Amino acid sequence: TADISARDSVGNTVLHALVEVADNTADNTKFVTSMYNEILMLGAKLHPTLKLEELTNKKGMTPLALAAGTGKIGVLAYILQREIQEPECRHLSRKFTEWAYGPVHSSLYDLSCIDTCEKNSVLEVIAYSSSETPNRHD
Amino acid sequence: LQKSKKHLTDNEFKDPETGKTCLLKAMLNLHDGQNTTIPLLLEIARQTDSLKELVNASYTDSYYKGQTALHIAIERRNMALVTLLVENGADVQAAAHGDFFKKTKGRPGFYFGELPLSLAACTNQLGIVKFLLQNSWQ
Repeated sequence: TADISARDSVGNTVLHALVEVADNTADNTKFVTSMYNEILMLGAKLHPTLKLEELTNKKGMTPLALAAGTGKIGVLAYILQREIQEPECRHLSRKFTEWAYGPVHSSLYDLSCIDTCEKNSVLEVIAYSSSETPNRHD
Repeated sequence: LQKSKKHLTDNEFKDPETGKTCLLKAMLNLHDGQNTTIPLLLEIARQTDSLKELVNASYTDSYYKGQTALHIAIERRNMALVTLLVENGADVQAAAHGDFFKKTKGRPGFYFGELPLSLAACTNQLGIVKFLLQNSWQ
């Protein structure tokens, strides 16, 4: 079988590779954002007890912080607004719903590594970005 | 309970400082238009007397005050459920002025008008509002 942890010479797992391949186009964003779900479903279905997004590469950048740094905004929009609605793939949901009375509902986004992780937070990796990171201001 | 007197017995069993009786909690934790206990608890309440205290049991705290079982009935879309409550002596002039039903951006409550007639009106429930005005005796 194929080991879903796809650590390579540069260290990029499959999620890393899917960040590195994006282009911030609509056809590509529509694609790559979907693929994370099935890779994540399968990572939670075929190899539990390993949340796949905490993994890093040789340079030490999560696919979240690799999308933050490499200028991937539609990718980053997915990983931050990720809302998986099904049991046993729901801990990976990133945008929860703490209640919904009528039309009102309190979304419950997680601040996992947007601020204060031990390296490469999304705000740092966007704010403390170099100069030519595409979409940096958006 | 039918072997016991039930009078203070269930009035003490409802959750402290919240007034959550078995009927209110049964409607928050229902699923796809049913719980299978909501008729049952009303069957217990018609053999064992003092139904009128049950259906009209509202919260006690000043933060959910007055939200009877009927407010939850309208909101969660089960138009067949709310038929039983008004039939079973449920209040329709119930005034729910807690703090989730006032105008404050701290704890952003949803104001619907402090009458279940207005909850259905603000909820896109027109078949229900029509039912609230031709419903039986009350």
